[PDB]
Amino acid sequence: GLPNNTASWFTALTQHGKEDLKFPRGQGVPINTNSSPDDQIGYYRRATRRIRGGDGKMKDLSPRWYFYYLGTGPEAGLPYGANKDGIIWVATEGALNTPKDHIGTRNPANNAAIVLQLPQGTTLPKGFYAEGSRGGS
Repeated sequence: GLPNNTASWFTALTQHGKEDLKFPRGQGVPINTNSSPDDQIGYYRRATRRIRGGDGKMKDLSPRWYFYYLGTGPEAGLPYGANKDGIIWVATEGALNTPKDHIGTRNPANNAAIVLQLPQGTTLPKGFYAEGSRGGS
């Protein structure tokens, strides 16, 4: 029912290889300081939009991998474990497998995305990077 104004609390990921992005159990989810450990769960979904180009004509921006808590975003209503092509299952140690509707997403007009930074020991997949951030370790 909500409007078409839902953004990812954190930055997105850009693909630069054949890999389709994949993380092991207990990894993948960025560090959230303004949130709980049981809420450190969700899934990644690719998004495609067209932004105004420099020459004036709108240009279709490349696809990016966005993350959002469970029960939120476009791919909302899918319980942990539910298979689905194009979607990745992420979860951190202690993260609870439940919908975080109470939290929801973060509107871009109201606020911006936070620099995505994985926890110590965790590393992004070969051929991928983080938007906004500078790197890792």
